[PDB]
Amino acid sequence: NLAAYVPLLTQGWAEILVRRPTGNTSWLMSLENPLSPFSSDINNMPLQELSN
Amino acid sequence: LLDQIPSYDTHKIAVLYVGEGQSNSELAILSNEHGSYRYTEFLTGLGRLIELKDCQPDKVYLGGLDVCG
Amino acid sequence: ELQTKLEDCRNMIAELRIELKKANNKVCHTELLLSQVSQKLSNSESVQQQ
Amino acid sequence: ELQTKLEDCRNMIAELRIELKKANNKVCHTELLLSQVESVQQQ
Amino acid sequence: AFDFLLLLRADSLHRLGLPNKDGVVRFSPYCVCDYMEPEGPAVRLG
Repeated sequence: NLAAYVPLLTQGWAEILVRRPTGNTSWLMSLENPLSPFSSDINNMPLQELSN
Repeated sequence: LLDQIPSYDTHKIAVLYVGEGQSNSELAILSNEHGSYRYTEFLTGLGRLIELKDCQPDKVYLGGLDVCG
Repeated sequence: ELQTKLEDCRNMIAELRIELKKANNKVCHTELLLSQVSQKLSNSESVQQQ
Repeated sequence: ELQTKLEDCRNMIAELRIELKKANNKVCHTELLLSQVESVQQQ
Repeated sequence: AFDFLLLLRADSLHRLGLPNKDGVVRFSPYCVCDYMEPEGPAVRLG
């Protein structure tokens, strides 16, 4: 599982940066939606994401 | 209330085991506590076995089954 | 008379299958308990390192 | 007579013996349990 | 002849059965679907 949980953990992290006439606003983001056990890659789906 | 409308199609399917001679006895079908070994193994393939006292009905559809047991 | 024997044996088989349901339900219950214990142990190791 | 003795044969010879083997399976998984058998998350 | 023969059935102990006058199958304790190969003592099944 060593090669799995880190990529599972990271891929909800994002930044939305809105450049506008008056400046830039941005938020680092992190999805609350977990990866779907029913539709992710079918090789291996450990629950270590929820463990972390 | 919208949050309580699920994001997925919920279905509730009854499952009945009919023993010998119970083909016309509702009370006997519903009285069944055990089943043939093939029926037990058939149940195991229907889905995840979820212990109700660990379930949250907003997250896992229980269809009206009580968490209290 | 053999019908009486058959009904007696069917009663015995019904109680045996009640015992089978009891045994299999205990198997399921303790299997979920040990699954929870295994999850707890793995989570505990990961949590200590974290 | 045919139905009675045939169904009694089915019960006593197939069902009863299979149930005895299933009681053996019961003790097998009971042995599994009997052989298979802290708040750091707060901090 | 097919219409009758095709109604022949058998069970897990191989006993053959046909529908009775009411259309309900009964299984015989003396006839089995087991192909016997020709290539005191109890009752000999057919």
